[PDB]
Amino acid sequence: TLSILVAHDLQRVIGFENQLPWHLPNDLKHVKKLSTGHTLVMGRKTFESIGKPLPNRRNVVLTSDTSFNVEGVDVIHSIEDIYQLPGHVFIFGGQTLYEEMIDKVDDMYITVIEGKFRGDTFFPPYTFEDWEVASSVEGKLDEKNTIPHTFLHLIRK
Ligand SMILES: NC(=O)c1ccc[n+]([C@@H]2O[C@H](COP(=O)([O-])OP(=O)(O)OC[C@H]3O[C@@H](n4cnc5c(N)ncnc54)[C@H](OP(=O)(O)O)[C@@H]3O)[C@@H](O)[C@H]2O)c1
Ligand SMILES: COc1cc(Cc2cnc(N)nc2N)cc(OC)c1OC
Repeated sequence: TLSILVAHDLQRVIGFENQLPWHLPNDLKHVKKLSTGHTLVMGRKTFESIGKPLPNRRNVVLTSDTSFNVEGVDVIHSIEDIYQLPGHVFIFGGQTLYEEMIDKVDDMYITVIEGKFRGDTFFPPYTFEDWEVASSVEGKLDEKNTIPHTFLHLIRK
């Protein structure tokens, strides 16, 4: 099982200046719940942004840099390496990885952030022509979590 795991806004912004544009504790809990006990594949910049590997799952960083050898992180050097990892693999970002993988994955877990953020990094356009909504769940709003948001599980048709 290969899946995309992404949050993006109404214009498919995912990133600004190597961080998430929004503060949304609930999306990160969503991420924790989905990926715990499984495998994340991410690009180097995304990892640097996050600093350390997420506890309680396999962290895999795709990078060209032969000197990368960080404790708790496995490194891969080619996309083709992804297909050799066992178990449930989530493509974790960023833009380059989504572009390379979106035609390849079984499904996508997308948080739609119902807002318009200033961004420098984007999720690629897709159609629901190609993707079936297996589920759509409204995020609940509170004072911790103030941006409307929807969790989609999409499966390739
Ligand atoms: N909203 C979300 O769900 C979400 C999730 C993740 C990240 N983000 C955001 O996305 C942005 C970062 O994305 P980004 O696209 O700029 O960078 P990125 O995907 O985090 O990392 C790009 C780097 O990954 C490595 N890489 C990618 N494809 C490769 C390949 N085929 N072979 C070898 N190495 C490869 C390269 O590392 P080297 O240059 O070291 O070789 C490349 O420079 C940030 O703003 C971040 O906050 C958002
Ligand atoms: C869990 O913390 C982070 C997670 C992510 C990636 C990410 C965040 N949300 C969703 N829905 N999918 C993703 N792939 C990206 C981050 O920074 C760029 C994080 O730290 C702030």
